[PDB]
Amino acid sequence: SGFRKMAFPSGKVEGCMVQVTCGTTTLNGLWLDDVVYCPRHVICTSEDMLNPNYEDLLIRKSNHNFLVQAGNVQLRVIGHSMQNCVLKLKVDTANPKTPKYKFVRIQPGQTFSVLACYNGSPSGVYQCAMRPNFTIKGSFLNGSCGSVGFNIDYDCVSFCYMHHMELPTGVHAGTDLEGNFYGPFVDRQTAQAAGTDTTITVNVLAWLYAAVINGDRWFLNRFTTTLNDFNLVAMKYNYEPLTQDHVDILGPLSAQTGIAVLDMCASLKELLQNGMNGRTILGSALLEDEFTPFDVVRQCSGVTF
Amino acid sequence: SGFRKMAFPSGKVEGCMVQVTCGTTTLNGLWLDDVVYCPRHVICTSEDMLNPNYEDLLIRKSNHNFLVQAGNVQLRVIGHSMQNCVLKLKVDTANPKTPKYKFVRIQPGQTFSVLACYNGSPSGVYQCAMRPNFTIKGSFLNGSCGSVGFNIDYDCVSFCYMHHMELPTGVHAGTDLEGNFYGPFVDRQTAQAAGTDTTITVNVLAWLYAAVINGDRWFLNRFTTTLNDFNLVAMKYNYEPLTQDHVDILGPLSAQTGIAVLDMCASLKELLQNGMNGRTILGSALLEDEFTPFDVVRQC
Ligand SMILES: CS(=O)(=O)c1ccc2cncc(NC(=O)[C@@H]3CCOc4ccc(Cl)cc43)c2c1
Ligand SMILES: CS(=O)(=O)c1ccc2cncc(NC(=O)[C@@H]3CCOc4ccc(Cl)cc43)c2c1
Repeated sequence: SGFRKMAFPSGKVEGCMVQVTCGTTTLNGLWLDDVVYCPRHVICTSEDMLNPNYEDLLIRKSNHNFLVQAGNVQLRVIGHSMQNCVLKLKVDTANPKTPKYKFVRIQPGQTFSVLACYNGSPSGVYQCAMRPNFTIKGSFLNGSCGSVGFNIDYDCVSFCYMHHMELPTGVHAGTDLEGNFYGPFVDRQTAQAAGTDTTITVNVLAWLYAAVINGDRWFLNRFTTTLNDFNLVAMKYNYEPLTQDHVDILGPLSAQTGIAVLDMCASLKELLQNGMNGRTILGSALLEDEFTPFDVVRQCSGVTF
Repeated sequence: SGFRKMAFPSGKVEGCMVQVTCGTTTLNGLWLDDVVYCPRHVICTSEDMLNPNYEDLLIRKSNHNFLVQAGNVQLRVIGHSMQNCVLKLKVDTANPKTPKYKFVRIQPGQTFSVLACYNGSPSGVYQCAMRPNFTIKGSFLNGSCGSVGFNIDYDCVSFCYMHHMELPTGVHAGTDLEGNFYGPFVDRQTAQAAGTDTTITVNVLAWLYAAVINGDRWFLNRFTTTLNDFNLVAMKYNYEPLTQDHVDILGPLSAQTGIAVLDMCASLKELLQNGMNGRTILGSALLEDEFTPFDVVRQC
């Protein structure tokens, strides 16, 4: 029993974290095989961040300008190239701790674990979701750039995020491992704001199923709804539309609990229109949307890595 | 900016997780140097649930009865001894991935990371607090016994918890790494119940300081309170008494935010009386008590 926000074990990723120093900037790098991946803004000064020409700044750099440190061992940079907003530093040594990995770009609503690092050293692991406005509500201080987001599927690490910046509201913006930003963000010091966020509906439903599996049933009702009528209510309350794909994905949880997805949607509709009335669900007075249906099945069944 | 429930990176502990099988029972072991630590109840049969005599059950065991598996490699048990509720299996190989470590017994209110494991394999990491009633609100299924709780403040792993059992309310009880249970619990299936839980007051205050550091101030007020008046109010909402030790511990956060502890206590009294009125604090509609003052300073 119990339901916690749970991250993947971070060991496979900890063995890849390195410190990248370029001039006065120090941030984190991801060392996989003989390449160190890090945010391209490591080559910027304070003025170079205001209006940057990264091709021009990079051409002026030499391999010895990049100081890569893996623990207390300095790695030798033998090449450098840029792929979108990520800098790739070719090193003379393949990381012996390189796990089986893939670079995957995730969709909003998908969750992943973040290994927050400072000076190439892991300091914390937490779970979060890619918000529908493409920001993440992370926990990052100065020096955390280059920290990565990942999932594990069997023994393969899927790297899905690299930290680049903090927006004025305190939320975070970053890229996939190919350097493509999630959201309409740019890696420069300019006016940028996160769009109005919405609730990840399929994830709330998954968390309501996790609550039922854990013995919390007060919110269940005799009613059902059409998918279209539910989406009218969801639009009203700044909730993401629920698709037939989401209904299908929730199938196993629906079969296990005996509560059809549209039956759980009618419970969610009542919670949205009436609130919790002083009650909690899984120790929360708000509807939680950072657990996907796969996370709920993984935690309530005990899948290992 | 931002404030998340954050666990320590689990890599140093993952390299210590092994599977321990004894008869029909399989659970997790912690492999440090040449010793595998695990709950002694791994030696219990179906008839030794209510009143096991662990000394008697253990004397009947031989080293080859314990099957220890580290990955796809079977370790050879060359000795076995019991220390309180923990079984120590001497193995013929020192774990090459043994980190720098310590065994520390924690106090209620203290937080730690849990590396939940099944069959010696890590499946997830989450952050817990030792509740004032000495239980933990974990997420554990059957097979999670032997999963450990730890802190990794700089380089060294401090092991503070080993999972042993789930109480009827779905909360969890376990021991420190010396086999001493936290709470009045025993490793028997005899009727046991967690006492009435209370809120870790010093941790709620620490989290209110974290919210102020992060820009939230709506809950602040112009009032202060005596420590005694705060305790008289707080105990009516099942909050733990706030001691002078707790007031002192909150000193640095008080200095950093400019809000005296007793001033923040008056905000907490007001929140308890009024609720949040549709507002949130750090993305939460409830007062969070699983962040210590040390966690808040660490994360901010
Ligand atoms: C308040 S601070 O010390 O600037 C700070 C605090 C927490 C922080 C948490 N994650 C990242 C930070 N860095 C940034 O966002 C850099 C600082 C300058 O502004 C930009 C603008 C664009 C880009 Cl691509 C990067 C940055 C953080 C920076
Ligand atoms: C209901 S279950 O499948 O037995 C179960 C479910 C979740 C569980 C989550 N953590 C631990 C479990 N194990 C226990 O509590 C064992 C079996 C039951 O009785 C005792 C009594 C004393 C001790 Cl020291 C251990 C146990 C769990 C056991």
